[PDB]
This record gives sequence, C-alpha cells and structure tokens, in this order.
Amino acid sequence: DSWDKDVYPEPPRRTPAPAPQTSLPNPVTYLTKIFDLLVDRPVTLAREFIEQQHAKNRYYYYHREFRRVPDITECEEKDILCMFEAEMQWRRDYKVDQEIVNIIQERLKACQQREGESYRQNCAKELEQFTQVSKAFQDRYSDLGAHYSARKCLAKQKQRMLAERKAAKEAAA
Amino acid sequence: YRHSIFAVTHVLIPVWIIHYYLKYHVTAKPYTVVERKPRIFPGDTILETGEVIPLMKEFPDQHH
Amino acid sequence: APPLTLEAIKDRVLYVLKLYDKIDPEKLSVNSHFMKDLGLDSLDQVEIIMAMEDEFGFEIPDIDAEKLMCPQEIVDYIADKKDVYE
Amino acid sequence: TLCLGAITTLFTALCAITQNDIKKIVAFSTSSQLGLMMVTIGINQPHLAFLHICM
Amino acid sequence: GAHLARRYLGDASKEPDPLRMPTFPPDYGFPERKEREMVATQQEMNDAQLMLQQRDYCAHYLIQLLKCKRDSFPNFLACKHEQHDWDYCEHLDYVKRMKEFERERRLLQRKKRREQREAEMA
Amino acid sequence: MLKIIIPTTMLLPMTWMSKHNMIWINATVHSLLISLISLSLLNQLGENSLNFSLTFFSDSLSAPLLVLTTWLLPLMLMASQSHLSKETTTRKKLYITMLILLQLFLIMTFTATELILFYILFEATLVPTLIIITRWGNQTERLNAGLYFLFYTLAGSLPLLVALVYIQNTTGSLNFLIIHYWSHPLSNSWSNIFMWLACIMAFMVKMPLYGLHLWLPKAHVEAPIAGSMVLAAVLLKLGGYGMMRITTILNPLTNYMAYPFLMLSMWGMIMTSSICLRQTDLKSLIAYSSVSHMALVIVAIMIQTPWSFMGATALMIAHGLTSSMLFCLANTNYERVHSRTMILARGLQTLLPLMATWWLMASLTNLALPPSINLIGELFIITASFSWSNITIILMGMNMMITALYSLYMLITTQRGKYTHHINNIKASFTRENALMALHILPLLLLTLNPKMILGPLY
Amino acid sequence: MNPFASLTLTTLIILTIPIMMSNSNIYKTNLYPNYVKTTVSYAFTLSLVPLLMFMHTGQEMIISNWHWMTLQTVELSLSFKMDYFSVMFIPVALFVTWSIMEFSMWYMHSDPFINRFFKYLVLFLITMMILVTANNLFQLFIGWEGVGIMSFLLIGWWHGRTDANT
Amino acid sequence: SFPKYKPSRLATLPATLDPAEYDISPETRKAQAERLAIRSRLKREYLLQYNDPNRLGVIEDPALIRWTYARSANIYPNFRPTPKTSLLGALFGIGPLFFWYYVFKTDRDKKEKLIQEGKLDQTFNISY
Amino acid sequence: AGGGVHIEPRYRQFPQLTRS
Amino acid sequence: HVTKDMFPGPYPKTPEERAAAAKKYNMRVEDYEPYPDDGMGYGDYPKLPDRSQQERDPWYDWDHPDLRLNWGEPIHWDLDMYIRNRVDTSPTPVSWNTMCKHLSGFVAFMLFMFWVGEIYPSYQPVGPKQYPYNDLYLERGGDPTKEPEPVVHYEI
Amino acid sequence: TGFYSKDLIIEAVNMSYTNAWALLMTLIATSLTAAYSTRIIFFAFLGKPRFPPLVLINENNPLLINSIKRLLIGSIFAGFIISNNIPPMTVPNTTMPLYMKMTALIVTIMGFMLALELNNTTYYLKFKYPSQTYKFSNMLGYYPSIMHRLPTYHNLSMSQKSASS
Amino acid sequence: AYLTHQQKVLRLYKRALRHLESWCVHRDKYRYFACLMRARFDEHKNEKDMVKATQLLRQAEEEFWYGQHPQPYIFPESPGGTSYERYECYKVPEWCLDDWHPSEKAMYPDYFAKREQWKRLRRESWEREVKQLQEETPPGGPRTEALPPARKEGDLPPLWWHIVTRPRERPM
Ligand SMILES: CCCCCCCCCCCCCCCCCC(=O)O[C@@H](COC(=O)CCCCCCCCCCCCCCC)COP(=O)(O)OC[C@H](O)CO
Repeated sequence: DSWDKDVYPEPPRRTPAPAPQTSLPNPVTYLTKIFDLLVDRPVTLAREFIEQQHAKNRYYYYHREFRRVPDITECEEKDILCMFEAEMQWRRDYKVDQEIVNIIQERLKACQQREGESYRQNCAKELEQFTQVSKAFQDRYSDLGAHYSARKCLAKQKQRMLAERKAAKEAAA
Repeated sequence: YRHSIFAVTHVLIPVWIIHYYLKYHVTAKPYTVVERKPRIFPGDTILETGEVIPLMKEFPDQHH
Repeated sequence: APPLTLEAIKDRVLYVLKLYDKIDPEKLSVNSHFMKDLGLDSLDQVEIIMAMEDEFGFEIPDIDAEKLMCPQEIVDYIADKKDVYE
Repeated sequence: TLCLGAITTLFTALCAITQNDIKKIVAFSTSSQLGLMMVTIGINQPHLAFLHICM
Repeated sequence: GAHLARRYLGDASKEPDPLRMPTFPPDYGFPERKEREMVATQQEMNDAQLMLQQRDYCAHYLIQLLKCKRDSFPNFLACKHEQHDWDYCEHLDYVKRMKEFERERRLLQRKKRREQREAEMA
Repeated sequence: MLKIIIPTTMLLPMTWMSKHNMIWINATVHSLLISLISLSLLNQLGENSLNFSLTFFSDSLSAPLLVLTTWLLPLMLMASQSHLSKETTTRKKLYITMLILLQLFLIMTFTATELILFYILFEATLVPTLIIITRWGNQTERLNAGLYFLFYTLAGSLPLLVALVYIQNTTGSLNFLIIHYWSHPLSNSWSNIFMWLACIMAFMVKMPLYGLHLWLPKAHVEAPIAGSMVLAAVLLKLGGYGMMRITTILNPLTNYMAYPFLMLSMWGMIMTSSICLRQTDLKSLIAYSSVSHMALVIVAIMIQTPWSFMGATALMIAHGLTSSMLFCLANTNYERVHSRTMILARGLQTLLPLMATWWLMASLTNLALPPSINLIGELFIITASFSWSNITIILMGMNMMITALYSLYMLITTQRGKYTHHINNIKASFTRENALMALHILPLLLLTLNPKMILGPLY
Repeated sequence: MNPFASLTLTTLIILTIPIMMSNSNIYKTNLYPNYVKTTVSYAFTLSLVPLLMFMHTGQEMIISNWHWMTLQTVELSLSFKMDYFSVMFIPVALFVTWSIMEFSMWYMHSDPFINRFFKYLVLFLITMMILVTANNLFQLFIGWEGVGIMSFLLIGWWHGRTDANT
Repeated sequence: SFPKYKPSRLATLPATLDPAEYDISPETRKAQAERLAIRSRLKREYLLQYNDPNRLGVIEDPALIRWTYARSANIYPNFRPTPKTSLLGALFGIGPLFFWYYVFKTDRDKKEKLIQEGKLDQTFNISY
Repeated sequence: AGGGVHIEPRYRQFPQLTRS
Repeated sequence: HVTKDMFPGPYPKTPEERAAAAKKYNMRVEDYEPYPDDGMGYGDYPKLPDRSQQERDPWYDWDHPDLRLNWGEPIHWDLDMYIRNRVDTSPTPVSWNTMCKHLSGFVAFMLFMFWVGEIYPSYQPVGPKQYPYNDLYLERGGDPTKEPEPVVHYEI
Repeated sequence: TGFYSKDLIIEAVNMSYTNAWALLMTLIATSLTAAYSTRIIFFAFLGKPRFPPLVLINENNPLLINSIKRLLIGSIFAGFIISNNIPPMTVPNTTMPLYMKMTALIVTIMGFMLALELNNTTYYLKFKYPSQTYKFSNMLGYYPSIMHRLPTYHNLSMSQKSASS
Repeated sequence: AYLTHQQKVLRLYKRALRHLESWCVHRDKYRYFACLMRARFDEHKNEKDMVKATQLLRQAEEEFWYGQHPQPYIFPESPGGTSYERYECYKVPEWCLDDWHPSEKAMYPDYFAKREQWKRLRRESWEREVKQLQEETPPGGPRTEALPPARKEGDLPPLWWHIVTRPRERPM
C-alpha cells in the first residue's frame, strides 16, 4: 500500500458473509454485478494500460532531508547568523508539529465513521491521544502571536518551567 | 438511440472517470474513503477469517 | 388563450347589456348612449362597467370608468387596453 | 426548539385559514409543517423528523 | 394521565416527580427482589452498531430483527413476528415503568398517612 | 527583483516613442506580459522570504499584491480608452505615463527591504495619483477632493517619518529581516504610546477607518475610472502591507493600545455599511463599501492572530479586485447616462442583458458569498475575532447582514425594475467593456481553487 | 470500496453537465427543458442504487476527495458524507424536482427565457445536494447561501415586478 | 360604530377619512385648480423633449439634481452648530464607541481573569 | 392557441372533457 | 442645463426669498414649507408630506411609473426610504396602536405562559429508562479504569 | 403518507416529558391543519363557478398528467415503503392509553367538522361584520404590517438623518 | 381636477361593492346584498342640502373603513394583483431596436422597412404637431394635462408617437 499502516492504524474490517433466506432475488447483488462488467473492468483495463506505460519509463524523486542545526536556546545573543539557522530549524519543526496534529486529527476523524454508533467508547484511545497532543501543542506554540518567532517560543516556554518550578517549591514546602 | 448516446455521454463516461479517480487517486490516500464497519450480528460468520461469532444466549421466553 | 378580437368583444359586450334587464334587447344598438336613449341611470353605469370588468377579467380605472359610456366605446376602450387590433 | 416549533405551528396555521390565495394557504401550511418538524427534533426525535421531511 | 391534575390542581406532594423517583430503596417493600438479567453482552450489542437509546434490555429482541431484515431484503413484508416480538417486550418493559411509577406513588402517600397516624397520637 | 522593475520602467519610453494610435495597443501588450513575469514571482518558499538583495525582497504577503498590481495595469488602459479618445496624443501619452510610473512605485514599495525605502515610495505613490485625480478627473469638486486625499495621508505620514528615523538612531538598521530578528518588548512608558501612535496612524489614514475616512468618498467619486480603481484596489492596501511589516516592533504595546482603533473600526463598519444603504451616488456607494471591508481588515490586523493575518490578506486581494470591478460597473453605465445618480438609469438588465450577469456576480463576490475569496477572508476574520472575544460576532455578523442589503440594493435599483423611458442613448455594450469585466471576475473564481496562494506569510 | 461510494458521487456530477453545456451556448436553445428533465431523471435512477445498497447493508460513506487547502491543524477538504439522511434525501429530492420539471414545461410554455429558468433550477438543485451531502461544515455553509442566492434570483424571476424584488 | 382609525407616521390617515376635502371652501378648490396647470406645465414640455425625434439623450430633471445636491453637498454650508446637532452628534458619536469599549473591556476583563487562575477550558483549542 | 385545439373553450358552459 | 441658481440654497428667512425658493422647486409659495432650522443642514429643501410612493394613485400616468413620479416635480428628501421597494406608509385597515397592541399582546401572552407551561410539564405516569450495565457507563464514554458505581435494576 | 410520520409524531410528542403548553400546541395545529385543507377543497372545488364567463379549463396536457400522476402514486404508498425498509432506528413506544393514541385522528376529524360547518355558513344568507379576530388572522397575524415597517423605517432614517448626514 | 361629489359617491359605490363581493363570495349572496346596498343608495336621492349629503357621506366610508375586507379581491393584472407588471420585464422600448446589428436587421427586412416609414412620418409630423400645439396653447401654460387632437386633416394628433408605439401589454 502507498501509505503506512502504522501511521494510519486500520482495524481489520468485520464484513459478514452474505447468507439470505428469502427466495426472491436480491437486487443489489445484480447491480454490483452489472457495474463490474460495465464500469469496473473497463476502468481496470485502462488502469493496467497506464501503469505499464508508467513503468516503461520510470523516473525517480527523493525526499529532502535537513540535518540538525543549532537552535535558538544555545545561539548567542544578537548574532543573527546563528539566529537564522535557529529560526529556520524551529519553523521547520513548527510545520512538522502542525502535520503531526493533522495526522492525529485524521485518525480521530477516521474512527467516527469507522466505529459508527460505537464511536463514543470504542476509540477512547483516539480521543486521549488527541487530547495529549493538543494539550502539548498548546504549551508549545499556542498564543505565540501572529509574529511568532523562536525567541517568543523560548520565552513562553521559559515561563512554563518558571511557574512549574515555583509550584514545585510550593509543593515541597 | 437518443436515450443511448445520452446515457453514454452523461451516465456512462462520468462514472468511468469518477471510478478511476476514486480507485487510484482518492483511495490512493489514507482515510479518504472511510466506511462504517459492516454490522455483524450474533451467529453471523465473516468470510475474511471464517469463524462464526457465537450464537446469542437463549431468551427468557417472552411470548404474547 | 386564443387571440380575443373586437368582434369577440362586441359579441360579449352587447350580450351582457342584453342580459341586463333594464336594457331590453330590442333597442340595443352598438352606439346606444345609455341615459340619453336607454334612460339608464348613471348610478347604474358605475355598476355595469364592473360587470364588464368581470366579463373580461381586468380593472377599469375610475378616471375613464365614468367616461366609458357607449357600448361601441365600451369595445373601443377594451381593444386598446389589451392591444386588440386584428 | 419545540417552543419555537410550537408557536410557529399556530401562527402560520392561524393566518392560513383566513387567507384567500392558494399560494398563501399552501405555504402557510408548509411553515406549519416545519413548525411541527422542529417539535419532533425538540424531544429527541431526529429520525422521525427526517421521515417527515420525506413525506 | 390524571396524575397531572392530581399534582398541579391537587396537592403536589402526593405525585412522585418524574425527575425524582425512585427514592425509596428497592428492597424496602420488596423482600428478595429479582434483578433484570440482560442476555446480550455488551460486546454483541456494540458491534451491531446499536444506537445508545436502543441499548436497553429489550434490545435483545431488536438484534435478531435486523438479522431477519438482512435476509428479508429485498422483501420488507417479513420480520412481522420478530417486530411484534420486539415491541411486545417493550410493552413488558413499559408495563414495569408505571408499576415502578405507581409503586413510589402508592408508597409515598402511604408514608404520608402513616406519618399522620404516627404523629396525631401525641 | 529587477526582472519586473526594469521591464516596467523600460515600458515608459515605449509609450512615449510609440506610434500615434498604437499607444493603447503596445502598452496593453506588455502590461499583460509584466503580469505574467510577476506571476512567476508568486512562488514562495517554506519560511524564509524570497530574498533578492539588500534593496529588494519578497515574501508570501508581497507577492500576491505584486501580481495584483501588475495584473491591474492593463485594466486601467482597457477602462480608460473611452473618455480619453478625444484628447491630444501628448496628453494621452502623459496619462499613460502616470499609471506605469504609479505602477512602478507600487512594485518598488511592496518589494522594499528597508522601512525607510518602503517609506519613500509609500509617499511617492501620491504624486501620480494627485495628478490623475485633478487633471483628468471629470467633475468640479475634484480639486477639493485632491486636497483632502493629499493632506490626510501627509498629516499621518510625516509623524511616521519622525518615528522611523527614531528607530534608526536607536536600533541601528530598519531592514525588515534585522528588525524582525532583533525585536524587543516595547515598554509601556508614556513616550512609547506616542511611539506606537506615530508608527500606526500613517497606515491608518490610507486604510480608511471611521473618522479618518472622509477623503475616500470625495477621492473615489471625483477621480476618473483609472484613478478610482488604482486608489481603491491597490492604494488602500498600502496601509495594510505597512502594518504586517511594522507591528513587529509594536508588541506588547499593541495588546493594550488596540482598543480605541478596534472600537472605532468595529462600530465604524456598521455605520459605514449603513451609509451604503442610503447612498444616492453609485460610485459613493461603492466607495463607502470599501471603507467597511477595509475596516474589517483593521480589526483583523490589529488582533495579531495567525488566523486574523491569513484572512487579512485574503480580504485584501478579494476586496481590491471586487471594488475595481464595481467601479468598472459604475463607470460602464456612467457615460451612457452622463450622471452618477443611481435611480436615474433603472432597469438596465432589460436593455443590456450581459451587464446584468456581470453586475450580478460582482454583487455576489462583494456579498462574501462562499466560496469566493471574500468569504474566506471575512469568515477567517470572524473566527479570529470570536476567539479574541465572544461578543464581537454580534458586530461581526451584523455587518454581513447589512452588507447583503446594500449590495443587492444597487442590483435591484439599477439592473432590475422598469427601464426609464426618456433615455434613448443606451447602446449595446461594447465588447471592450464586457472583456474588461471578465478580465476582473474570472481570476477571482480561478483563485478559489488555490486560496493558499493569497493566504500570506502566516500560512 | 463498492460501487456505492463511486456512483453515489457520480450522481452529483451528472446534474452539473446541463450547466456546463448551457454555458457553451451551442446547447440546444429550443429543447433545453427536455434535456435537463431527462438528465435529472437519470440522476434519480442512479440515486436508487445507493439506496437499495443501504437498506440491505446499512453502510454510509464519507468521501474525502481532493484536499482543498490545509490550515495548520485544520485540513479543510471537499468531503461528501453519504449518511442515511443523505442517501435517501437524494432520491426523493430528485424525484420531486423531476416531477416539477415535467410540470414546469406545461406551465411555462410561453416564457421567452424558459431555458434560463431551467438552468437556474439545476444550479439550485446542485447547491442543495451539496448542502445535504456535506462532511465538513464549510461546504455545508456553501449550500446554505448557494441555495439562498439561487432563491433570490428565482423569486425575482419577473424582474419588473417591484413587489417580486421586495 | 367602531371608534375611528387613528393614524401614525408609518400608517398615515387615508384620504377617504380626511376631513379637509370633505369641507371644501370657495377658496381651496381654486387652490387645486392651478395644481394641474403647474403639473401640465411640467408634463407638457417633458413629453415635448420625450417625443422629440431629434432628441438623442437624457431628460435631466432639475428636481432630481436638486435632490442629489441637497443630500450630498448642501448640508455643511447649511449646517449650523446647535445643541440639537451637538448633542445628537455626541450621542451617535462617542456614545456607541465608548459603550462598545466598556462591553468588550469587561468581557476582555473577565476572559483572562479565568485563564491565569485556570478557570477556563481550552483543551482542544490550538488554532487560535 | 392555434386552430386544432382539442380543448376548444366555451362561453358560460361546462367545458368539454375526455375519457382519459 | 441647470446652471447655478436652481441648485438648492440656504433656508429662506423672509417671504421674498421664500417665494423665489418656491419657484426654485416649481411650486406655489402656499405649498412650499422648508424644513425646520434644526441646524442639521436641510437648507431650503421643501418638507414634503411623509407619504410613500405606495400611496400614489397607480392608475394615474407617471413619467416614472416604477416610482410613480412625473417630470420636474419636487421629489421627497427621502425618496429612497419611501420608494415602492423600500419602506411603505400605506394606511392599514386597522389602527397602528391596535396594530401594535394585538401583536405585542399575542407574543407576550404566548411567551409568558409558555414559561408557566414549563413550570408544570406534561408527562405520563412512567418511570425511567432501566438501562443495563450500570446505566451504560462503559459505552457512554465512561473511563474503563474507573469502575462504575453499582447500578442494577430489579423487577416489579 | 402523512400517517407514517405525523400520526407517529403526535403520538410521540404526547408520549414524552415535554412542555405542557408545547404539547397542547401541536394538537391545535393539527386540527387547524385540516381547517385550511377544507377551506381549499370547499371554496376551490365544492361550489358553483365564479370565474370569468369564458371557460378555458384544461388539464389534458400529458405533461401535467404525467407529472401529477408520477407524484401521486408516490404519495399513495410513500411511508409504507420507507418505514418497512429503513432499519428500526428509533425507540417505539407501545403501551399508549387509547384516549391519547386516537388524538392524532380525533383532532383532525374534529377540525374537519367545525371547518366544514364554518365554511358552508357562507352559504347561509346571513352577513356579519368582520370579527376583530378575523381582522387579526387574515392580515398575516399583524406581523408584516408592523415589524416590516417600524424597524425598517428607523434603521433607514438613522442611516440618512444621523450617521451619514 | 375638481373631484366633484357625484364622482365621489360613484367611486364609493364601485369600491364598496367590490369589497362586498369579496365578502359574500357566493354569487347569490353577492347579488342579494348588492341590491339592498343599491336600494339604500338611491332611496336618499332628494337632498337640496348638498352639505347634508356630505355629512351622510362622512359616516359612510368610516363604516366602509371598518367594512373593508382586509384582503379585498383584485384582478391580478391590476395594481396589487398577482399579475402586476409580470410581463413588464419582457417589453422593451422600440428605440432600442435601432441599435440592432445590420445582420440582425437583415433578418427582418420588410418590418424594418415598415419601421423606416414610421420614422418618416414621425419626423415631419413632429414639426406639424408641435406647430399646432404652439398656435393653440392656452395662455399662461397648459391648464390641464388633456391634449388636443389634430384639428386639420392629414396631420397626426400631437405627441402621438409614444402612446401609439407603446409596447403591447403582452409582449412575451
Ligand atoms: C495632525 C496631528 C497628528 C495626527 C496623528 C499622528 C499620530 C499621533 C501622535 C504623533 C506623534 C508624533 C511624534 C512621534 C515621533 C516618534 C516618537 C518616538 O519614537 O517616541 C519617542 C517619544 O518621545 C516624544 O516625546 C515624542 C513626541 C510626543 C508627542 C509630542 C509631539 C507630538 C504632538 C504634537 C505635534 C503633532 C501635532 C500637530 C501639531 C500642529 C521616544 O523618545 P523618548 O521621549 O522616550 O526619549 C527618551 C527619553 O524618554 C526622553 O527623550
């Protein structure tokens, strides 16, 4: 398959075997039958023709990979030469994290139709995974402003353990 | 005849391209055509793995 | 609807005045000016043009209602208001 | 929802029985129906509402 | 029924409020009562795509109804006995409801008159 | 970069040295060609702005406006060769020189990398527009209108000059990249408020908000067709571009100082759209509609939310293209009737059947009917504003309600209804007018398929 | 992945053809009303097969076709959701308007702009079956005014009638 | 007898129940005698330019351009600052602006008061 | 409204019908 | 063409310029009432009766039948409020005060005692829905780890 | 047709914990639903001709006949097919006290009787001046006369007098 | 002009019966009540006191203003009726036909040729009919909107073009 099953976990489909008892003919079976030899097969014959043509002259393309670069928490103050790599790397991880939330959202939406009337309890795992990701996403990038920058992201984060450690001191008592 | 060519150029070839679009582009991406699991009932077998799920337990005998 | 023509209007017009019992049929003329020769009261003239109004299905404005007086002139105002020319 | 459907049912029907144009009568009859539809969706009857849509 | 008038027009303390009952414990007045034994486990009722408001005790008389409809297709005149069987169970469930409703109703004013009996003697 | 600038300025000798009657042709040939080259510029990278040199750079915000300006350039030439045909060749060449010189400044301004460089041609755009409004304007009050338009922006622009040079002497360079990377938290010292006020009011004036918007009705109405579109389809957006660049060094002062402008804008749109509901002049009605849409952007930009920025650019392109079309609509029927009163020429659909269609889809786009980009812009702003505060939807939605009435009000009053009997000079619409109209509306629907192109840098 | 999913979507693409053919203006300027009526009739007949597939099995689709545009964590996509509600509203709405289409020819046997009239009905018809079939709220919002504006033009069919505009 | 129909600014009194023309005078009827004259004086030459074969253009109504002028330009030159205009301008000016400022301020004063103390829920709110 | 109409109208009379 | 002086001017003080303004709007001085000098800049524009275009006689021939207007007559300052499409002023058969009285009474009576209808709701004498598996806790989104409190229904 | 939905609905809303006023509201509507239905059948069909003398009555066009009949045969069965075919996906109430289970039929039959009696009261020679209730109901329930004239005037008057000017 | 009293009562008589028709609906009732309404009209026909007739008129319409049907009966073609200017959107002025392209004009040669004749008559008739108007115009402007006919022979009545060439009421 083109995509990955681990990224998009699909529970096995439980399709019942057809076992009718009424003597009169079941029409739907016939509609699928006359669809098969009128639409499905001619589509397949054209498809197998394009696929063999595609494999006749196959050209390749790869996926661009960016190596790790020093980010903004160790980049020297001012020194925008180091800030550039820091900012670009952080913004790249922003898009990746946005896609990560997207991947979870489709999985959560996929459960809805997949589980039908069982959606409420069957995929509570999907709900908590999104809840865990969404909460963590909020601590990462939420309320960064329309002019968000890695400096602000570090600034917002640095407040988080500031309050957390202050709470830790209070909790220790 | 006027019904035939109308069927070919308005029913036949549209579902042709839609099927090709669905079977090899839309379904080529995950979670694009998501189904409801075919509901199964106690005592109905499923062909993918073969075994029948157990028959539902015998009723408390309610009759009208 | 078939094109209603002036011969159709007058046939329908004098039909109703013949119907109107105070306008007895024998002295009906296409140009029978009502109160001068039929003696028909003007207070009933405002009553016959609404009889015309339901006869042909439309409204006759009050400005020409009191002006709509002669049975030929009844037809005359009917024709142009519905561009009846044939 | 069922409150709005309830008031809609009268006022549309109440004005319906006094109009003199068929188009006015029929439409007020419709709005009385859609008044009734939301009464169903009022007390947890969505499926019957959609049934009423079909009929 | 008539309890609406008995509640509002009459005294409201003698009508069990539908938002309140049951109040008295089930065992109180019911020595050795029997629990509702559900037959279809949560598993089968779940994957049958059964809607939550239908996920009651009588749903066991609904699950096979869909089974009959599946093989009944295209015929829709079948399942008459099963449908009659299903709603008859709902009738059996339903008759229990006002049994419980008037159980509290016949219980609560009993305490009221019992209370007056055990209060006016002093 | 230079692949668009030099062809634009090199176009100027062409018009001046072209044949007597080919000036409209040859200018139209390459003005379209420039847009094609600018369309190649529309590509943008992931996060780093497409940087060319110290003098010029482009990002995901400048490029959609750049292609909009170059795409516009043929349209004024198309829309102007009707009321200037009976003019001497030198004045026609001088007129054409004004637009392309104007269009040159817009390209330079959006591509500018330094705020001062942005500032210099930020004011330079007015000199050609002032000439266009005054000289070739066809009215009497254009003289006062030109004065109002010129002095209003200058009264706001000059404080920006003192503000910008202050940043230069305090934080070194004002390059957009360096100012964004070295941003510092602006304090709440009572001087910083006036620092904030100067850096903002300049863009506020040429982005008409309630109160500072009286130049727009007189400028739009009195200017000729070409002047009206350029001042309404790109010029108002100059203020919009300024904010997205300049609020980088106005936070967190923007959090608290936004209230008086937000209150003036959100209430202003209801008031201004109400003016549209009872306008006697068709051009004025379109002009006031521009105030309402722009006032919607004011709330969008000042909120400083990722969603708000994305809808800001979306409404930015959509409103400009739509307002340009509507000004074409008002211009196309004006010389036929030689007046601007809306009710003078009623029932135009019966006489002109296609103009009914063109005016129809113009109304729907201005309606923010989905999925037109106007809807994407407005709907995005609603959600961003709603997250900012729940109450604003009452103001936000009511604007859409009022927008429905006045947008269709011109349609019913002019297109539909009984044709006025006395007029008899309404000739069948020239194919130039029809072609110019499709030149506007068609790319709008084409943009519906790819909103990502005009969403902006926040995307 | 039965024909259910594929041909329930092609039902919609059938009714779009009369609009595209009309804009060519080569379209039959005489028997256009007959053209569209028969087109809606076929769309109705096609719409049966998803229905008969439903009461037998009970499967309801979600067709997340071409991805319009992604907004960080939002993935606004043209997506059709063939619920039981949508799988049955499609046939009945088509059946009614097909009946209306036959009646419309007799009633408007003299309207000079009859071809424009039938074109408006389809555009309304298109806007609704994308309203009922709407997996995302945005395309549900698409019909919610697409049907409204289509109602405005159709209501003001007699443009001159001042009350009709009102 | 039903007591009469009291009119209103939105539902005016019809001419059928208007006492003025029911008590006409040996003067008022003569007032409504040149009414047709001026109306004809306005109608006659209008049709003359309307029916003129050589006429190729519009028939500009001096009343029409007067209305646009009086509603567009002839306001400020005839405007005079008076307490009625002054109060009305302030009431419809700063009034609503400050009112909306107060409403949004308190709403934006209640919103953050919830989240610094963690009294509001945005577990799934990310795309702000 | 041309000649040959099978629903030929009438004046003040019951209109003609058909078995169909 | 209109040059200068038939353009509207300022509010006429005395009858001499009142008469000129009456001619300025091609109307007699006895029917030229300028708007009150409230200072709102109405100028010398005449106050015309607050009557919508709907009240004009349709059977009369107008040079603008859609607006029911002749040529050159002074049109209302607010023609775009009282146009046929927009706000009307035609006399309704019943009085406006009664028009509002009955309507306001209806909605108030409808709404007010709807509330007391909520006070005394209608319900059959029926118990609650006895649901299995401790009121369907697990299948209603309840936490499987958090064991539901024992809920079980008996028979009566 | 309507039995498979409306009769179920009226029974359903009665058989639930609802607002007492809201439940009574549907019953009056259903009785009023028959009321105007009789009005149409009475005035339009059950009477004497009142149209202009030239009668052009015609329905023999196959386009009308085919269209109406196509919809007619659908209405005849309609609910029987849908209700029997769709899976049982609502909870069916069973034990209805007969007095209220007939209400779906009682009110409409009741509404038939008075509406018929009120309609042929027009046949009676007596004439009555308009009752104030009729002056209210016939004018679209007094809504358009006010709420389309009062708010429209204020907002428009605000736009010109205030605001712009 | 002078809306004299006798015109008022006729207008009262006409509209009241129209309202009365909207009430009785059924023809026998309408005929019955019209006759009694007729009788109570002409019974008081002998009043030398014209003021008393006005006083008898003053309470008349007031009862009508109560007796008015809230939804009176109007034939649809009339103002307020359902078919009011329904076919206006189809009728287009004749002068617009001059715009037509020569190929379009070539599609209808003889009718366009007949149009040329109409253009010819309206040209010289305009000067003739305007000359007649000036030579017989009453002093101090026209007193009534009524228009004089063509006094002499051959010439057309003044200002005839727009009324004669008015688009037909049923243009399709
Ligand atoms: C038509 C009127 C203007 C229209 C509206 C324009 C915007 C309103 C505000 C206008 C401000 C103009 C001057 C701003 C220049 C840049 C300000 C800046 O960068 O901030 C300085 C703010 O400092 C100022 O004092 C700036 C000027 C404040 C306002 C006084 C002058 C402006 C108002 C009057 C002139 C304009 C009005 C029109 C007159 C005809 C920071 O310096 P500082 O004072 O913090 O210096 C360090 C230390 O604290 C002491 O220096």
